[PDB]
Amino acid sequence: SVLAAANPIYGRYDDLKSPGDNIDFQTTILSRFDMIFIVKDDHNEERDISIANHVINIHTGNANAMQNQQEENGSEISIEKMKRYITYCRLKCAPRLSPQAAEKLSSNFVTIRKQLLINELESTERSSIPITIRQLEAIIRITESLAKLELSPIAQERHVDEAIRLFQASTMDAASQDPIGGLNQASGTSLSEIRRFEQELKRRLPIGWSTSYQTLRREFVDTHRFSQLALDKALYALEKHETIQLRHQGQNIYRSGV
Amino acid sequence: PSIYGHDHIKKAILLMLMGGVEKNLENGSHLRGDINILMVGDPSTAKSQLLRFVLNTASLAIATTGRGSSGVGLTAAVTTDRETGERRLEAGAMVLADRGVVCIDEFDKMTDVDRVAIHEVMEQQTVTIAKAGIHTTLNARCSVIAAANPVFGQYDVNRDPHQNIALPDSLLSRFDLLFVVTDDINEIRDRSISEHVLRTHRYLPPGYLEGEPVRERLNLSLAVGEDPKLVTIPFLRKYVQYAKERVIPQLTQEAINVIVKNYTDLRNDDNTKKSPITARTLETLIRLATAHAKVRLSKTVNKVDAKVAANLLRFALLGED
Amino acid sequence: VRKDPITKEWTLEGGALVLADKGVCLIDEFDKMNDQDRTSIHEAMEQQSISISKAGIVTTLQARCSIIAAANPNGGRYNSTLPLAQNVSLTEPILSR
Amino acid sequence: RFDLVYLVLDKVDEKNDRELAKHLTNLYLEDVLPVEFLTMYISYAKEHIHPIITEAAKTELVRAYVGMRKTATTRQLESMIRLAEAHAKMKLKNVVELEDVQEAVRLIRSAIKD
Amino acid sequence: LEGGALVLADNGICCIDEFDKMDESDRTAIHEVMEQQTISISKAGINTTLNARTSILAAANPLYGRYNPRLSPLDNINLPAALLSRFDILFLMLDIPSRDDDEKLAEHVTYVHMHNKQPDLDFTPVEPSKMREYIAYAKTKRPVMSEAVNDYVVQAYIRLRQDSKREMDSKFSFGQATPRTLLGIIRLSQALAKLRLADMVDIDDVEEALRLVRVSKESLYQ
Ligand SMILES: Nc1ncnc2c1ncn2[C@@H]1O[C@H](COP(=O)(O)OP(=O)(O)OP(=O)(O)O)[C@@H](O)[C@H]1O
Ligand SMILES: [Mg+2]
Repeated sequence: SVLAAANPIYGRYDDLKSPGDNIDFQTTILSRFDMIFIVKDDHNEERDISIANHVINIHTGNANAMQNQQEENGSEISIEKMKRYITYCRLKCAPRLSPQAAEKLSSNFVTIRKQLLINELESTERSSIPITIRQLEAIIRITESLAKLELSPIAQERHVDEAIRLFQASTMDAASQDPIGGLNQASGTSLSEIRRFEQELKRRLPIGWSTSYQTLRREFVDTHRFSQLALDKALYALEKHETIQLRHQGQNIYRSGV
Repeated sequence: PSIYGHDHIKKAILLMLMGGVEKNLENGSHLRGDINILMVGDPSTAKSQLLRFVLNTASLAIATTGRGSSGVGLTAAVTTDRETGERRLEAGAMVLADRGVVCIDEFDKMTDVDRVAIHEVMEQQTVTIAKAGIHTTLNARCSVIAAANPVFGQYDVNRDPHQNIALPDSLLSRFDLLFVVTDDINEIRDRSISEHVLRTHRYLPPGYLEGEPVRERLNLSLAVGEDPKLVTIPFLRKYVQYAKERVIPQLTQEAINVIVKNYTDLRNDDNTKKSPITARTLETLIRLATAHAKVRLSKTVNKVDAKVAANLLRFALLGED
Repeated sequence: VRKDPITKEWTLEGGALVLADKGVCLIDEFDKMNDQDRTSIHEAMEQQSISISKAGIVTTLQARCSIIAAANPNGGRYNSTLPLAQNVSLTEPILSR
Repeated sequence: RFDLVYLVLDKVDEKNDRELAKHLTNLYLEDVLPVEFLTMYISYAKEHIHPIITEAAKTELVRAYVGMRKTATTRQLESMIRLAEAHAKMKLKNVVELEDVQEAVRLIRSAIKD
Repeated sequence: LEGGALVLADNGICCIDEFDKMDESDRTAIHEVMEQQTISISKAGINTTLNARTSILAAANPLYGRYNPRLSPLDNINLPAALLSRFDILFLMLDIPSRDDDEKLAEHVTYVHMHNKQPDLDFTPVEPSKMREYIAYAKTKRPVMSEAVNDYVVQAYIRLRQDSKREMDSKFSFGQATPRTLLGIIRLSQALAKLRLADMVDIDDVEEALRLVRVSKESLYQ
């Protein structure tokens, strides 16, 4: 098995630029990795204080005085015990899938492979992180690995859900970078239509009161101004923390600020 | 049977298994009877799982990887005989597979100095050694099946074919069939292929319980006694052996009439093929017709053989399927 | 990695960062340097070790060394009206260390 | 730094083309030149003879260089001196005079013409 | 002291296949043979010059595939202009698709596969030993020229040069004519005279040589 670590070009991910201009690994090598984790810093104050306290406890000697206790009680095991458990599990068990697990996995593969088509058609450029049959076999392997922990002789939907969630956290998150704006040929008319629609919406709707997506579609599209990409325009306006809020199961669109 | 689709490539492999008839001609020449196939395609397209199958099903097969091979390791190497004391030659991969097949993987990743040697073996089918006082010509008559990747990660349809493949033209001319395979996203294809793969991954060998790891050790018991329908693999091996050793078909006029019309139609057209068409396409039609004639267990080449060869080469060059 | 003249086996030989174990390595004109040569000290600056996998030798060495480097800014001179990232060519991975 | 630079030109001229082809074909047609005198004369002039410079060369050389400076670098004058002293070694002599410097300046200015 | 292949073939033919891929190290020898035909030898303290009079038959492969509507022949191949100028004759054989020619080519190729014998035709294959006997006998023969014959050569050359001054165009022709072309005209008339004739060369021999050279030159379009 291969465990690899690397940095992007320019050092940081530089979320302002395209994903293809940030990852120098070709599609040939990136298809052989079951899980890819893109790691970023969020610079939050609470997390920074928690990490600072955790790191200072390590240096001042307060680490060991805690750790042994948990390793004693019920929550941690030593390296040698975990090594012996790993070797016992690998030499004793080799689980198998159930008929319902295959049905749940096939639909997830179809969904995650459909999404890539819409993303590639919208961005009019090929995806840097690929989704292939190896990505289905990876989820199968993760399901069986999860089953291996409990020495279970069969893998079921309980393990399938966790494997799917891990795959969504690892690879689908990396694929779905969702660029706010790249100023490329894709959405070229949108470069002005975004401001046009923002002005039309902010003149129609004062700082109070709300509207609906149904009305904001029907009436603003009867004039043939539809672009099929306005789904994320509302979210981008929401990102300003003032223009748009979504409430009531996403039905209600509320004007909250300038 | 564990690969979903790729019917035409599987037909081409079968035609490779039953090679053509070699013609010895004056001036010390021979027309090659081997069929050489190249596969260029996108990542994860089951290119490498067919080479492994050819390794197992064929009578003689030698496996090679581009980056882990050398020119002196493919043709021959000068060594010494400890027992007697002379200096001798040791066979390489190409010459060890005489009347066999060589399966090369990651063919584009091979160094240039390495790629010249394979050229000569593909052209003359002979190796020339003129080193250390050993002047010899070695016979190497092998069929080549190869798999490669385009210059970029994936095949681009908005660029000319020669830009996509980094291989030179001289090397590319020596392959009978070049198959460009592409993975296209379609919901029905995904639903079928995912179902097939999930069905495959749920196979239990007889005599094993659920959750029992496979004991691929044999417990040191090497041997007990020391010496729609599908067909089983040993029967296929017997069929291929019998066809190769018992039938030698000869060409006929009415098949030539079909071959010439197909060649003339293909040459004079404005369709943009993934590979250029040249005077060596006729020899490919003849070889494919001879192979299909061998498949039928007949001593003559018929019109149906020419039609099948024409359909296969039209699919390969055009994709008109 | 060198072939031993006597034993005729591949062997490891030292370097600047290994000669200065528990010492100091000084690198003058640190910006007028190839990127491939500069990137070789990434492991030694933080993990304080060197890992080699060449010609059948798979080993990890130890380099507990401190680095004091001197460089020149872009244009030879520092522009006080610009941030640091536009006065040097080095990126974050080496500036953080 | 090359003392003399010559440009060889080939222009489509009927007279020149015919004259060249004529003697080329005459050479191919089958029907005042010493053989080894040159080698011995060259050796004699190179191994025994050493000329000198007189004021007659001074008067011509200085004014010739100045007239050329009426973009001639100082390399030009040291080129004229060498050519004049080499011509003096020919037509066997032991000293330079006006003829040698005139031939040298004519040669170096015909070089300038190209 | 081991001589090369160029030295080995004296009064013979050197067939250099795949001349495009051959390295400049051999290009030095090819350059020097056409100039003086006397190979200087390696620097292992022997200072030897060896006779290497030979004729050259080269086969070329155009750069990146086939002919290109790029106008310059120098663009089609890597070979320098100076190297190509020393060659007596250049032949371009471009593969142009024509519906008539493909039919006869396919029929000719397939007849050989059906029956191993070559297709019988009114053309008679002369016996090869007779080929060798006549070729050697012609080689032993020594022509001779006259003053009257070479006079028309001057007119031919001046007409060719007056064409070449305006022949400089976008696509056709390779540079301009050189006196080496005049030399090669006589050199080719030599062989055509040796073929059947003796003593003085016929005037129509020059016409035949000029026709062959002109067809080779016109092969640039074809
Ligand atoms: N059509 C298919 N049917 C079954 N399995 C497939 C198919 N296509 C791909 N796979 C699976 O994809 C995985 C990788 O396939 P393989 O190694 O043959 O790809 P490849 O073309 O050699 O890739 P690469 O370009 O990365 O070298 C295997 O687990 C294989 O079973
Ligand atoms: Mg592969």
